[PDB]
Amino acid sequence: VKTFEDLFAELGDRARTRPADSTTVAALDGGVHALGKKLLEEAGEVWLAAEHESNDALAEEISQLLYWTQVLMISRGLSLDDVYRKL
Amino acid sequence: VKTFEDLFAELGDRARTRPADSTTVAALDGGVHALGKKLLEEAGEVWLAAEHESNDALAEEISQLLYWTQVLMISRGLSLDDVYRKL
Repeated sequence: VKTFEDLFAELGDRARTRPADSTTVAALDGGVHALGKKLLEEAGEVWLAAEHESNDALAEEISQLLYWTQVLMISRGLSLDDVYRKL
Repeated sequence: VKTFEDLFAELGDRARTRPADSTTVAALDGGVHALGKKLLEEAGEVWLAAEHESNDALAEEISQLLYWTQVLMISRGLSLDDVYRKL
């Protein structure tokens, strides 16, 4: 993945076409409450790695946080531009 | 801002030139413990907005979470590639 926007396109595609094999689809189907839960937990994990783990370890956790953030966006029907206009 | 990548370049520029007027610069200087705390707190505010606020308010909180995520990246010396390669 080369951009934040490439990831979003890919996740949106999963949301649309609903591949049976997709953990993304399951997560969307699990609903917003569970998505917020996951996002928060991952924030904690990012903090843990920020203080105690290697760059590689932190990059991994940050990548997961970004993932859940975009899944959350999709579940509430937010576009990239909806967020991008606020940055 | 036309990207996550635009913002990251902007924040890197602030880290490089250290403009006196920037709250970003103060955040960088305070170190990683305060940054993780801010990130976790924002993750909470994202969850609050996901369950109980309008798309516009949610987009706002998400913009802030992404800001704090990038500031953390810059603090620890992670590149976009470092994160994206794990996506």
